[PDB]
Amino acid sequence: AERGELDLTGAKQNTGVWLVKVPKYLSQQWAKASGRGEVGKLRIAKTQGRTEVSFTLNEDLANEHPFVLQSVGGQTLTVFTESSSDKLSLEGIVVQRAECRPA
Amino acid sequence: LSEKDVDPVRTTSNDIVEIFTVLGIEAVRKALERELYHVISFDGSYVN
Amino acid sequence: VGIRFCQECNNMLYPKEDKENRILLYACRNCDYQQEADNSCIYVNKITHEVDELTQIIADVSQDPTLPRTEDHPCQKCGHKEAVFFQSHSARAEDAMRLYYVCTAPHCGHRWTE
Amino acid sequence: IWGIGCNP
Amino acid sequence: GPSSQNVTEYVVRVPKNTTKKYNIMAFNAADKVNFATWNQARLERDLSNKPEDQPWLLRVNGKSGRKFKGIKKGGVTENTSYYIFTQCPDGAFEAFPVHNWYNFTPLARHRTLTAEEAEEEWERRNKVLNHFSIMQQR
Amino acid sequence: RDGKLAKPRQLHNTLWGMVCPAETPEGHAVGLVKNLALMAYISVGSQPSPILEFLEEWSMENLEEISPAAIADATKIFVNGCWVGIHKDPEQLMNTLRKLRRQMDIIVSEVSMIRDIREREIRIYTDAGRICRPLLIVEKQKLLLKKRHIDQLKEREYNNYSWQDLVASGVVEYIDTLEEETVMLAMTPDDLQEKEVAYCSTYTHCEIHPSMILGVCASIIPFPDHNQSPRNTYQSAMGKQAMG
Amino acid sequence: ESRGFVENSYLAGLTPTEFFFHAMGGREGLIDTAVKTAETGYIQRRLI
Amino acid sequence: EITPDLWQEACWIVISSYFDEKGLVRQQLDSFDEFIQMSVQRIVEDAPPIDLQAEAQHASGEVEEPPRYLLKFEQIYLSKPTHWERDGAPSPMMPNEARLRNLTYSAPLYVDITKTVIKEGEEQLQTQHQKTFIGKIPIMLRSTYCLLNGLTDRDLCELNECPLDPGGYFIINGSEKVLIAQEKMATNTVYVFAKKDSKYAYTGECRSCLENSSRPTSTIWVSMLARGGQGAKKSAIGQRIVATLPYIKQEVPIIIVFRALGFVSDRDILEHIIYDFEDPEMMEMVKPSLDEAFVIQEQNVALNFIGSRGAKPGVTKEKRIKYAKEVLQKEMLPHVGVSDFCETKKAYFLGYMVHRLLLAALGRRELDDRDHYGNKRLDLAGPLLAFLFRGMFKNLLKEVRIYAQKFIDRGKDFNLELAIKTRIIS
Amino acid sequence: FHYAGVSAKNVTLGVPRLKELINISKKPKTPSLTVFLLGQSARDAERAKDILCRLEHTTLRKVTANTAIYYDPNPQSTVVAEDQEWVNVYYEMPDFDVARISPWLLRVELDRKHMTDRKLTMEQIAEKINAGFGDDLNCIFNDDNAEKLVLRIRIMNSDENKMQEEEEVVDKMDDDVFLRCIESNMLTDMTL
Ligand SMILES: [Zn+2]
Ligand SMILES: [Zn+2]
Repeated sequence: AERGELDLTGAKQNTGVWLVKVPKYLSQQWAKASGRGEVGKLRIAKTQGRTEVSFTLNEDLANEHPFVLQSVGGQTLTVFTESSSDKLSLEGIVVQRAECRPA
Repeated sequence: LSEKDVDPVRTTSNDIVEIFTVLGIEAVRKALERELYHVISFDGSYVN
Repeated sequence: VGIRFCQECNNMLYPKEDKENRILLYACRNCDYQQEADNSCIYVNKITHEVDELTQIIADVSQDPTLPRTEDHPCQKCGHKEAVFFQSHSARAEDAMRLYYVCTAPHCGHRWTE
Repeated sequence: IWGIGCNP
Repeated sequence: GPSSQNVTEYVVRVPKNTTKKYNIMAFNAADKVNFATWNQARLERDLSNKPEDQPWLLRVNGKSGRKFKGIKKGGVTENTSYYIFTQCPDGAFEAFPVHNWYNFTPLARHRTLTAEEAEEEWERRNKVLNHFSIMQQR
Repeated sequence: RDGKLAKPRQLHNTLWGMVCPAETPEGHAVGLVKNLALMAYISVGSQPSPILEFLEEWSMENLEEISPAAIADATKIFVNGCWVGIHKDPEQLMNTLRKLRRQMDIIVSEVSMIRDIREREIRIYTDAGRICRPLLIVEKQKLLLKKRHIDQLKEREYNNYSWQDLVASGVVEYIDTLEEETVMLAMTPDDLQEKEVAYCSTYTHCEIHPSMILGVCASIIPFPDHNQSPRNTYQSAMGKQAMG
Repeated sequence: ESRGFVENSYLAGLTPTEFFFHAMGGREGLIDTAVKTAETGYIQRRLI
Repeated sequence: EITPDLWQEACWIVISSYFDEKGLVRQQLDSFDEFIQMSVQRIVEDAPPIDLQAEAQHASGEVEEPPRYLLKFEQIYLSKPTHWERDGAPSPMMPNEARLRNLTYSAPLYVDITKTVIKEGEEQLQTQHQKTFIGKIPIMLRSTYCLLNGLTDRDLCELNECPLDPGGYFIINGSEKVLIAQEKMATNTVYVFAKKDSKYAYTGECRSCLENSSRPTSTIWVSMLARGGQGAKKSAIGQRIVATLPYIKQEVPIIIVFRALGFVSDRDILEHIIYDFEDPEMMEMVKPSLDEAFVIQEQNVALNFIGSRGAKPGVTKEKRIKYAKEVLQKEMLPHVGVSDFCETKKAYFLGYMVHRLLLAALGRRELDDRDHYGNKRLDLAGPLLAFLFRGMFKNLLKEVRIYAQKFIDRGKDFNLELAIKTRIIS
Repeated sequence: FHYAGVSAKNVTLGVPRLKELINISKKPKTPSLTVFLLGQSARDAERAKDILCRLEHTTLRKVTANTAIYYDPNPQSTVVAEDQEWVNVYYEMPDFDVARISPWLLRVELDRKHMTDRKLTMEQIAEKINAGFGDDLNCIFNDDNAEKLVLRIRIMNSDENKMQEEEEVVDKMDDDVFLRCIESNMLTDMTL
């Protein structure tokens, strides 16, 4: 227990997280309000041997985004946060990577 | 030249320096004349 | 034959004779890791360097408009008529005017030399 | 411009 | 069963501000990083100048464990943004922007040649003798 | 000029269509001073930023995890130098780039994009020095230039149709030497594109006219193909000296 | 045809590729003349 | 919808349209035009802002000791070509009159200069001198900034200029001068050549430049030494790859350079160099160079190795390390990156260079042709005048700095107008 | 160029050859030697070919198809499956194994085409290598009837046992590094 200690509890719990690459128009739409607590809805539909991921833009925000998955076996990624109280922590390990493409 | 079944009399090289070191200054005189004559008369040109 | 790396520092292992058991080893010089040699061969040199260039030929080459193609030689796998042929396209190939063939049509990429 | 034995 | 046709859809939340900034910690696959042995770790700004715009040094399990160096990503994402989705009891995805990207590479806990001795050894480039014995001597 | 090496002076094959073969000074500067061909153009330069942004949008993952992998990721996208990542699909990227060159969104007419199918590299050069020439575009065995374009150009004045509209339509394209290395050309449409004993059935471009390979001074030479080659150089030199 | 053979005569007129290859040959001849002058001049001065 | 056997009309109609829009000299003109606008602004922007303060030793106390003077060159302007008569009244200068009177057809160049002064009282003051005249740039005739531009043939005849005159030349001291395009080797491109008599069997060169913003070229060589040299260990090891990095006196082993970029592990270095680990031939090629650099296993040791061979030695060890690091970040592979974490990109590109050298050595790729005009670029009026203006504007900033430093050490004041020497650029 | 090809041998002619002769350059661009045959070898093509072979430099690299280095712990172990027979034969009455045997084996394989073109003999090559290098390199040669022409080279037996060296028991150049150096020396400097 020290200032430089890293809270590895997220790693111990093996929390899985998803990393997504999204375009600038979507991020700027989100940042416009950024305080309403809502930006859209993520819908995942699974079939017998195929899964598809899509994101629907909020109707207020607009005034379909398919997701393409990428293999994460070639690199191990983890997410760590630097708290404002100087308490570093680990949130989880990245188990899937995705990219958002315009329609 | 000293190899077996190689004619010692007529075996010659184009390198005038080798002809010097091996066969002497007179041999170089003749060999240099031969080489110059060859390069001059390859075109068919004749120099006295 | 190939080069293998250490499992601790990811440096290059080197072959070392085990004097006691007479078994070839690979040891990392920067640490104490050791692994027994399975292949038992170390240094192979092909002076004639005869290498099948079919390993060096890319299937994508079938998409080049600047290459010649014939319908005479069909592919073995799919029996496609178009086949794009080309010479070695390599330096230090000794003397080889042999034609290598690459099958057109998507994703077949079969390569035969006749 | 003629051949290999001639001139260029 | 339901697993062959399950459809899951979750709400997305993006808070305006978070007390803790979010970064990316990426390890090379060949390094074989394992968190089971990570009893303790120390992440701090480097002192190679012997702050916010300097690389990071990680020392896992103190000096006995492996050390890693992480460098921020030079290429800025002027036309890209990265977000992380985390499971929460409310069942809605939360997206947090990636403040920084770090690639951590390890340094072996092996004996390190001193600079003066290294220069002296390089003076004798033609090391006819075995290099492994030379390393053992050091 | 002092160097007597006969390597830098010789007419290289790549000079075709971009430097006059006949027009060179004679003396210490044979083959060292050259003249542009009639249709040759020299790139003025452009910012590579929009091309990089398009590549990022399409794919071209940079800072990947040793993904080349025997170039499993076909092709490595280069820009004016600067390896900027690689793509899994090279042919779709090349076709999309050509379509963009037609629409003139991100690719100006001068932007040069070369894919080396073997060795798997795409170079995408826009560096202000490249010498390029206009070539007609051949799709299948048919030139894209058609009677509509020629009729509109024939009425050029009071029809506000010009060469830039021909470029915008995608009928013609500027190709530099690097792209000339990857392009199948036909000297003439009728003689070559038309179906015969098939030499090539993959022509991608057609020369507007062969005579444009000559320069300004060699272009005045009448029937230059019936003269010995040094005589055309002599006439270039002497036509620079004519009184008028 | 690909490697430079010109089947047309001067009276008939060279085709464009034959024209370029003929230009390559003529350029080589001109370069040879221009390079020759200086080397031969140096040799002549040395001999004299 | 086709045009068969009517082609002889069609080709010459399209050629006519081409030469109607452009003309023959469009290279020169276009180059110059681009140059002016883009290049001048870029150069004025790219030059470092002038930083200046009085010497602390000269004056006692710290109340006003750092009077920081900062000069920034905001924006560029060019007027139409103008002649300033002896009376001083500006007049438009027609090209024909410049030829007749032996004048120079040039246009004045004005830069907005913002002077911000910090007196250490935190009351920084910004004063903007607008349209400050720094020099005169000769104007290429019939370019966009020439007076003859956009004039119909009747108007050209009124000015005693030929409608048929192409333009593309400058009138300097009354004489028409034509910039001749200069051939050069292509920049930011890896070319592998073989030199017969060199100690290297193959050499891969990259004449890297950062958009020609500065440093015309920064060439770096990666060359594989020939195995012709015979020695016991030399025969055992075979050919080794060395790097002729810029600003370094002698050769540096390539693996040491890779470790200086922070990639210490041999596996990572080979990942950058050998993209396919499965191929045995390239691994065997790279092995001896790894043997050569087995001594240095740390980034700091590699940086010290580079610094020791630097052209100017550093007395302090850490001084050498810092010098080597900054030299790598700036001079080596500038086009790839120049700052921050471009080290990974530089490592990838240097591995590409080594990989291309290995492919050439193995015969998998053919050696580049220097005469191939794809490997060549042509410097027109634009790049040449841009290089000239880079040099002269740097000298102008230097002279402004000298005058300013004198007047600041006095502490009296500084005047931008007196510091600028239009003689320099003009 | 444009020299008439009477024979397949290039010759400097014209101004460059005049430069060479006039400058008496130590290094001619194309040093050549015309050799006339004294006896019936001039008339008969086979004897002339024999003279040509005797006069043309031949290195071991020219006749070597491929070279490999195997760590063989025991001669009887025969890590390579093929040599198991002939090694056994040579070790039916082993020679020079009394001191010791090298644990490393250089198994050179020669191309039959080059061997028969130069009319070289396995005994000839083995004698040259063994005699020139000395007792240190021990060579086992295959029969010419065997499909593969194999030369198995091992480092000094007494040097392996180290009784002959005495002095300090310290490896010099290890053994495999020394064997690689030997291989390079044989490839470029054998002068068979
Ligand atoms: Zn290790
Ligand atoms: Zn097929």
